[PDB]
Amino acid sequence: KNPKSDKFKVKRFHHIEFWCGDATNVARRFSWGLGMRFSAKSDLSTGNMVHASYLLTSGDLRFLFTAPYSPSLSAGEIKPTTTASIPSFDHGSCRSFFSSHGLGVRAVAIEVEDAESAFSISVANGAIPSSPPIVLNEAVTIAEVKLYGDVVLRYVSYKAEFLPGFERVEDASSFPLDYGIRRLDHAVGNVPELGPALTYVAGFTGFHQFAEFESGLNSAVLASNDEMVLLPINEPVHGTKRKSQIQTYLEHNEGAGLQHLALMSEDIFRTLREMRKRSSIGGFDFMPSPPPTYYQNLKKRVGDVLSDDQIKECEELGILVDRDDQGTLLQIFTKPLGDRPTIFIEIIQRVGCMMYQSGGCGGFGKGNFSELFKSIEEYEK
Amino acid sequence: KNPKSDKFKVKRFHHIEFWCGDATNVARRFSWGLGMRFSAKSDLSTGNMVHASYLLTSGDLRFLFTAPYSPSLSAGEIKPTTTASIPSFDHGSCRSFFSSHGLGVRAVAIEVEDAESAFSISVANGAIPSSPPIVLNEAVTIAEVKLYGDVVLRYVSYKAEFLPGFERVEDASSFPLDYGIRRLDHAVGNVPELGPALTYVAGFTGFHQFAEFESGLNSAVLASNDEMVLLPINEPVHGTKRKSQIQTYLEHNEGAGLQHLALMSEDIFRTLREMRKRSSIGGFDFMPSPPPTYYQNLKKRVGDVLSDDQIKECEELGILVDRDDQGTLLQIFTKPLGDRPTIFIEIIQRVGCMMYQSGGCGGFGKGNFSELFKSIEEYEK
Ligand SMILES: Cc1c(C(=O)C2=C(O)CCCC2=O)ccc2c1c(=O)n(Cc1ccc(F)cc1)c(=O)n2C
Ligand SMILES: Cc1c(C(=O)C2=C(O)CCCC2=O)ccc2c1c(=O)n(Cc1ccc(F)cc1)c(=O)n2C
Ligand SMILES: [Co+2]
Ligand SMILES: [Co+2]
Repeated sequence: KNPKSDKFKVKRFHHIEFWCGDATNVARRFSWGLGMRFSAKSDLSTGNMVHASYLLTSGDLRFLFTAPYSPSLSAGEIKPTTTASIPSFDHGSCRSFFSSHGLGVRAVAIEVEDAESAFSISVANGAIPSSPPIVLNEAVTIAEVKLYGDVVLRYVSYKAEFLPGFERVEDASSFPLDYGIRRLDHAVGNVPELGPALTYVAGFTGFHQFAEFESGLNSAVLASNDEMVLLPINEPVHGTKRKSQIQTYLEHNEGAGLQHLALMSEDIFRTLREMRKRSSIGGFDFMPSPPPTYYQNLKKRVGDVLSDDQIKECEELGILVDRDDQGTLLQIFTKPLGDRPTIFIEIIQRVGCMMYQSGGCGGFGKGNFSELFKSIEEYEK
Repeated sequence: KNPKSDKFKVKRFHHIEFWCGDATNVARRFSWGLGMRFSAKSDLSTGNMVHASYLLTSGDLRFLFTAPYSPSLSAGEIKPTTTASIPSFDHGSCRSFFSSHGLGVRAVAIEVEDAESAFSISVANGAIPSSPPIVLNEAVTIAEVKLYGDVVLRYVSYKAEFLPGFERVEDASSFPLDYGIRRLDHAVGNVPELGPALTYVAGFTGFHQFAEFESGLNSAVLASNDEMVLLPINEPVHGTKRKSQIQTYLEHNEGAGLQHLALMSEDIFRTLREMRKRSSIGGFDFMPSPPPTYYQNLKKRVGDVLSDDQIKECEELGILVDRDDQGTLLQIFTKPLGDRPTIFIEIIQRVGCMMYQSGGCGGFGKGNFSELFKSIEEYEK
């Protein structure tokens, strides 16, 4: 059931913004590790005396990395005279965010029909305002409300290239890397208490609970009208034998925040081949692969969707497979992106639910917790 | 003239420590860009609840990247019960350093005969103490004094692998990258006033002025007894037509700090080939190459040291060449390592002064300021 109760017109995920201490080094690491091209910049060379912001793109996926300059460079500015290209940016907020949480996602940005209306309706329905709507060069409107912890939901709307004040990157500085990643599939938060978090966000968005199907978590998924914007949220389950990874997150993150970004690939085999080649030369590491028991067990579960060669290719790359009543999910998880055991990335590809593909086809892989555990026990025997 | 006036026995440069916001991302970027292998770690997985520290090595060059965890992880600790592997580390100091200066060098570490003696003699001769001598596992002693700005000179001495509490890295996580870099040749500071900086450092070390031979700077070089530890210092020259890059440094860095690290290569051609291949895929960019006039002019200056093919190889890679009365210097400079126009790296190789090679053979390339300017003007004509 999808009651289509969005309180304003939402289109798709637009970008994800990381708040960094040094945007250059994080952006260069991410570019090489994920196969994303340098696409736009806003920094000293573009007249921005406030913050350095670098945009990476792969297909429709947009990662923004932002870090503050010394406040002394902009000490004479006021908001009416700012050289910042992102008017919501604040030196103190960014330094405090990074001190508290380390490297992580500050903003989950969605494109909407009218950011000023989305902001007004959201706040009228309980959203905690973070940054009021600001019109940039009479061309783009951006506004921000609190999502969870210190993460904001950012609304962006275009009258008719990223943001005014950003320059396209000189293609000599823009190597055309591409490992197959194409868009953001979902963005997941960790919170201490799931119920109040869901009530808050569904309250101000009108997002509905996405239909789904004892190890760590309780979760639920909020979805836009066409279920293309997907915001799962997790809470820990306390008192178990193996400590909940959600609770570990909350301890090392200093509270609620974004847990993982799931990036859709148009060819998950190629993406994982390319990412794994680079794991030890600057890129990203992956979680330990499941035992061969797990792949022997794949034949009985997905042998009608994947051939034996396709299954052994999953085994080569450590790919997990799960199944809905409608579609099949291929997924794999990186180790944490930075120093703290907090944020990580998921690579996914979905098969089925053809109409275009419907959002959330195959689910989110919750069935893979049990399957992984069983495979580990069976391999031990 | 070298009066050999060191007040304690100094051996060689030992390591350089960067203070970061996220040590993982900076270390991975640097590893790929410079061809340095992951060699040791001290972090949550080794029992360090205070800071994450990753060591990269290439030959004898050692780069350490350190970032603080949330203070909450170590809130119950006191210095006598610390899990930090570097006892001088302080959460507040590190966060304040990074807020003020951005990504940069906190410590220039030299190996000495006896770090406790070096510290005592240094402070008795005017050094401002930063961290007192601490003996680690009855095996290594480390102490720190102020060098300039918020940079410390770190003394390390070994009774008889990096530091106790660091673990060697599992070689599956240690890809054997190597682009030819072998050691730190010199480390350079920028200060507002050269005279007082020189008097201070030479005062407490006994380092002597290194013998040398109107665009930006005044500089001088302090050297150890065998002139293997080389610490140049620059001050700006104000009131010129083109603004001094030393003054730009001081403005964006919020004062004095480390300007550049010069890394000796055993094969500067191979190093630059490998680094330039990676500039746009996560590595480091280089300053704009000199005009062909500069390389046409090389024949008359170094045509007795380099063949025509060796000179055109310099032209392929943008390498600068300068000459002493004793030796020849090949050098090139990266663009700034991070967001701010502050710290950068120099790659160098020296030819001549064979006895082993004597330190500082060929100088530091100050003659290349004039040669670059002349080449630019001649190319314009
Ligand atoms: C994050 C994740 C998901 C996931 O995407 C997801 C959502 O999108 C929304 C609903 C809740 C949720 O969970 C699915 C399966 C995962 C993982 C995952 O993180 N891990 C990692 C892990 C490894 C060993 C260990 F001991 C503990 C955790 C998995 O193993 N599976 C199998
Ligand atoms: C840092 C450097 C050195 C150097 O190593 C050095 C020391 O070790 C100690 C003594 C002082 C000193 O300077 C030598 C030559 C350099 C540079 C350098 O930084 N640049 C970069 C530059 C480019 C364009 C522009 F407009 C301004 C600066 C150069 O061009 N040359 C030619
Ligand atoms: Co997921
Ligand atoms: Co130099």
